Amino acid sequence: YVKKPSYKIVPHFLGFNIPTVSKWIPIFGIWGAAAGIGALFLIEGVPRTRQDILSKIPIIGEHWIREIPASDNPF
Amino acid sequence: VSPKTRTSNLKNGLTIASESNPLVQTATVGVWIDAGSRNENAYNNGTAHFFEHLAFKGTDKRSQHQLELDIENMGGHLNAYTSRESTVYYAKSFKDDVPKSVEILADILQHSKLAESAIDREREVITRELEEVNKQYEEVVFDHLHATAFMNQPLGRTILGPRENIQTITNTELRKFITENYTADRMVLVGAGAVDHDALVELAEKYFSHLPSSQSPVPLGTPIPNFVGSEVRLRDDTMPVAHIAIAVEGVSWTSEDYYTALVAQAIIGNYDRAVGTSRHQGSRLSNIVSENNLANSFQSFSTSYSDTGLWGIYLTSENTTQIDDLVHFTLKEWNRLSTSVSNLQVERAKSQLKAGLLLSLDGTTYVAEDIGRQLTTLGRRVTPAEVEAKLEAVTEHDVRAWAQKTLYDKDIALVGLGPIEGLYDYNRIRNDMSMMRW
Amino acid sequence: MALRKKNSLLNMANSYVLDSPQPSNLNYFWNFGSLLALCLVIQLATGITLAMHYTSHASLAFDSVEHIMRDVNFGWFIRYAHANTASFFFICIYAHMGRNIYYGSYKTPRVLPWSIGVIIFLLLIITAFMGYVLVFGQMSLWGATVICNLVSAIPWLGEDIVHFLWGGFSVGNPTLQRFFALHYLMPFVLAVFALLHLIALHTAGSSNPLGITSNVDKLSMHPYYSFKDLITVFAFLLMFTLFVFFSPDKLGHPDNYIPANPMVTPASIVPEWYLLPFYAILRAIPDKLGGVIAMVAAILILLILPIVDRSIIRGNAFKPISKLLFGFFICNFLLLGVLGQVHIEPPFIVLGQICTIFYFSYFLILLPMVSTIENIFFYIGSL
Amino acid sequence: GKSTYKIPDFTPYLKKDRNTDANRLFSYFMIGSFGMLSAAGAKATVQDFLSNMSASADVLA
Amino acid sequence: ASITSVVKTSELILKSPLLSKIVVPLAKTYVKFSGYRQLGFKMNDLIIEETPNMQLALRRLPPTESYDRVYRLIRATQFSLSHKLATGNDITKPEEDDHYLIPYILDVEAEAFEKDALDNLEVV
Amino acid sequence: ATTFYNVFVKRNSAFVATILASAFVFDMTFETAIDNFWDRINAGKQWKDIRHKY
Ligand code: HEM
Ligand code: HEM
Ligand SMILES: CCCCCCCCCCCCO[C@@H]1O[C@H](CO)[C@@H](O[C@H]2O[C@H](CO)[C@@H](O)[C@H](O)[C@H]2O)[C@H](O)[C@H]1O
Ligand SMILES: CCCCCCCCCCCCO[C@@H]1O[C@H](CO)[C@@H](O[C@H]2O[C@H](CO)[C@@H](O)[C@H](O)[C@H]2O)[C@H](O)[C@H]1O
Repeated sequence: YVKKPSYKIVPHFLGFNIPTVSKWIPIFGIWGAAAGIGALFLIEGVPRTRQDILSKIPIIGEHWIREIPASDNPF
Repeated sequence: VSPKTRTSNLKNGLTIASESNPLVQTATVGVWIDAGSRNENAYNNGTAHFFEHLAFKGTDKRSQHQLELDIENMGGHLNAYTSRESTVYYAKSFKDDVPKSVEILADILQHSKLAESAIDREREVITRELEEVNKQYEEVVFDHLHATAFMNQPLGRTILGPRENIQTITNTELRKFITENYTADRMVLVGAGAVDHDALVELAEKYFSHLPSSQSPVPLGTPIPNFVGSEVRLRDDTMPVAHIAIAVEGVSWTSEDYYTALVAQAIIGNYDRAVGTSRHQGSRLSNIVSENNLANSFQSFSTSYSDTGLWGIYLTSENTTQIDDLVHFTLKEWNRLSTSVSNLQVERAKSQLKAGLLLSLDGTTYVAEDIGRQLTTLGRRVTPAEVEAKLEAVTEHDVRAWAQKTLYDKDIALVGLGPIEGLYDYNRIRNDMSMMRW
Repeated sequence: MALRKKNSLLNMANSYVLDSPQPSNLNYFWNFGSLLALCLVIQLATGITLAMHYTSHASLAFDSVEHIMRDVNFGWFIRYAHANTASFFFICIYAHMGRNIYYGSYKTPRVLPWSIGVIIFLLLIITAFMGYVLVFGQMSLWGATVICNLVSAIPWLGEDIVHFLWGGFSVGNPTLQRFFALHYLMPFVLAVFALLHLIALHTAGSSNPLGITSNVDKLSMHPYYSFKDLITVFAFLLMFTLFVFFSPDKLGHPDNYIPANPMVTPASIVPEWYLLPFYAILRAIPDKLGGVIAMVAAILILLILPIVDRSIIRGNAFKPISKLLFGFFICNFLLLGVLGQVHIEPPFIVLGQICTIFYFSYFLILLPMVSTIENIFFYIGSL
Repeated sequence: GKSTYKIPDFTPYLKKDRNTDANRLFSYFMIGSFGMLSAAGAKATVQDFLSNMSASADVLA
Repeated sequence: ASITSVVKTSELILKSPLLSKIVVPLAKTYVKFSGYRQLGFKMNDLIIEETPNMQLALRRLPPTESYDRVYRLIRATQFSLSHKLATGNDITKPEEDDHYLIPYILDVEAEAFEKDALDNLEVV
Repeated sequence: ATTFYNVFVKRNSAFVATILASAFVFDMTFETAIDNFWDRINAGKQWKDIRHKY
């Protein structure tokens, strides 16, 4: 015979609990990747982005190493 | 621990299945048949339902009046129903009136007159039934739901059949239907309550031994449905209550996801404003709906057939300016079966179901219906121990995986009846089947 | 049905200026909203007129402002009205914000008008800063230089962003021309946000000085608050008149009458008076990036008042300890202002740091503590 | 013409493989391509347009 | 803060003899300087009401308490706009400063908080 | 197809990430392709074609 139902209250805050939030952790990860890719894409034209980030990527990075010949540059 | 369901066969292949209860004084015996409207084609659609009327219209021995008297004298009653995949004919009686009832059932099934005069008489009665179902809104909604979900397929047909067929059904096609379909290998004689199994097997050998066997005996509960995402709108501004059903393709009786679908259905659950406890239920949808007065009721369902099913929800509402909110919040709760459910909801639903599946069987007719349904869909009665084990095997991962393949971003079949101006078009409803934030 | 209610356009005006149901007990601190609308209308009228005579090119800008003063009919008035109304705009906005903080206007259900309000305040700062550069006097140039160099603190990209803002390697013609275009635009953006915060307010209505509901006792906006607003309009116009006609340069810096000279640096480069408290906060933190963060946080921290105020009662009218704390907070804000324009010398360096700590500790420590204790005193004290 | 359970004819439009993942995936490939060109077009537009604010040729000279 | 919080913390203080000995006199002075009684208010008339919980508590007031609260709010509003204080019988005497609303809001909140807890139960 | 759907399409976070990554690739490859095509149809005409004389 069972006298009482068997349960606990899990910690919660603002209607979030750890079981639920843990299911969304990977989704935040992907959104963060999406935001990272998008941000980097937006500033791909910025020279510093090319100099510091994009030109350092292996294989692909030579796409961003481009020199104007000194003969063709007024400045 | 309930008594064991005993099962025997005859030579023709008729199954006898019984569950005795020495605490009751009544018994329900009857014949469950693995046959229904789905076995008709387009030309004889309505035959199975037509037969159910004629079964009680007189046999080769007893006339219509004699039949009436014989049952009256027994003291209990007889009942029948035809569905898409199943026909049932049963008799509730006293303990010692069971041999009479088996004999009457055997008579009306095997030896019915189907006299042209009676065909012609019922042809009007059934024609009048076409114009009076119109009132049973839940049935109107579910019949349109099957018609659209399984558009132009046998499961999509109604049980009554078209008006045209009712006028052209002959005794020939009635006889042909019951000769092809009501065979011994598709039939189960079921007894529940104050029945002895060995007594029932003897009565089966006496009355149902000269039943035809089919040429190719497949196992009981043997069947391709192609679900159509679609909508039927039956707007009627004069009705005060809107009735809405939304469903996706669900699971068959023998699916491996059968229990996962039941658990998911229990997470959403039911609600009825007229019941006192419903404002305190644990279900999230129940809380949203009750707090905001969005609906008078909702009922989640998971209907199974041999080779498909429909899983969804039926809603009723007087709140005609917030139908959009009601539908929006319902589908956002479905989204959470894919994105958010954890062990918290899953374990709660399993608790509720472990009892629910046993609670349902609270009378001899319910027990008989359970034995008959299980024997004609699965080929066996599944013991409560096995059912408890299959429920326990459902994890939160199973629910999420099932919802992601069955609900998430899937087409729905949608039926709306009544003041449904506020129900948005198909796209806006179907766009709620996914969440852009996930 | 009356036309003012039936016609959808008229009914929008009606809902805000005529039938709008107001509490019957708003005091004179509820008049700063209409004074702010007045300042905005004066700035639009005078600003668009100055734009008809001003030239944004760095070779002509300072002289176009002298041409306005000397040759354009009533140009002196339009120029001084525009320059002084910029200061009055900030006096009214500080009064309106102080009203909101004292009376708990930021509490539910008015979080949204308050939060959009914080953005209005940021847009006003940007608008006023860009307009001050347009004169292209010494303070214009050197203030633009030092304020725009704070962006250099943004890690990695900060220097690049500054050159991008300037359109070159220092503040010059490109910067002046873009500041003119943006200074013209920003007041229209500010007017849209001002309208948004009013629409957001309209769901709860105005709060009132007692902090209770006014749903029990409403008065139409017109004629009662229309006529009560006229009193403060004329009081404002009297102050306006005394500055614009009798002391037009009291609120300004003489160095802005010297043409911008990138070589000579002025003795002291200070922002206009209304930005001084934020400048003092920035000086308090020794780190460049630290200082910029603190300075921005000093404004954005207003967004947390709805959370850190733990009171079960709205506003300070009945809370003696909260009233004392509010008094100290306001006076500290004025002292920070003064410290923003002193020289970086002892003992003002340390004093500026203490005042900065007090500024932040109001939001983070004192208001949450005091509001907690007062809740308990109301309960125990009235048992 | 009278029964509402007889669904009107949709055979001219219905796809046989309507419930398949391949069917959905194709439509999302179209939506995705459109989203991709809109992202690439927005990026190009924003970058070229905002570059007006960087030092002009006469300033760099 | 919730009324529940305020009431529980106050009860902790009132239990401790030391704490009550030092807090109760301060709270009484605070209330006197607060001066809401001089506008004929009771303490509970000041509690923020624009909240689902508080709107529900106010709907559960007995009609008499509700009609009297409406009058005190209107009367206080008229003192506020006139820049006057209550005199005579309009001043709330300490014995009239009853916590008429506290029991209703504590019941509303009890259910609200139990619902939050039970929404987070984990079958063991 | 199911696999592809499940990985790249089902979650909108994954779908948007895939769209943005593809936009990045498209942008870089399209630039290079147009540059080469432009140079072929205008061969001998551009400064880069005559630069070597000077
Ligand atoms: C919120 C609104 C505004 C504020 C706070 C504001 C503020 C300022 C400030 C502080 C100055 C420096 C004044 C000086 O010392 O000489 C200024 C100058 C100027 N403003 Fe505005 N302004 C506003 C709206 C406008 C608008 C809408 C225009 C329309 C173009 C405009 C056009 C100008 C012009 C042309 C100048 C330079 C001439 C001068 O200094 O007087 N302003 N503004
Ligand atoms: C252009 C600047 C602004 C204008 C023209 C403006 C105008 C107004 C007006 C007309 C009202 C209603 C009447 C009143 O209470 O005074 C009001 C209310 C309010 N404003 Fe502003 N405002 C401005 C800036 C701000 C700022 C910077 C904030 C906040 C930081 C703010 C927050 C609010 C709040 C919370 C209210 C509601 C106060 C209440 O009635 O209790 N506003 N505003
Ligand atoms: C202050 C500047 C004066 C111009 C007014 C501002 C222009 C923008 C206002 C329109 C934004 C919509 O604003 C919205 O309008 C409708 C009707 O007009 C108001 O509706 C309100 O008034 C009408 C009758 O007057 C009632 O039917 C309604 O019950 C009530 O809520 C809303 O309370 C207001 O939030
Ligand atoms: C929120 C968005 C994030 C910030 C936005 C970034 C603003 C500025 C980014 C880069 C702007 C300049 O970035 C630069 O853009 C121009 C195109 O416009 C490119 O220039 C390229 O195309 C142009 C014409 O299209 C040619 O004249 C040039 O010879 C060639 O190199 C540079 O390769 C890139 O370095």
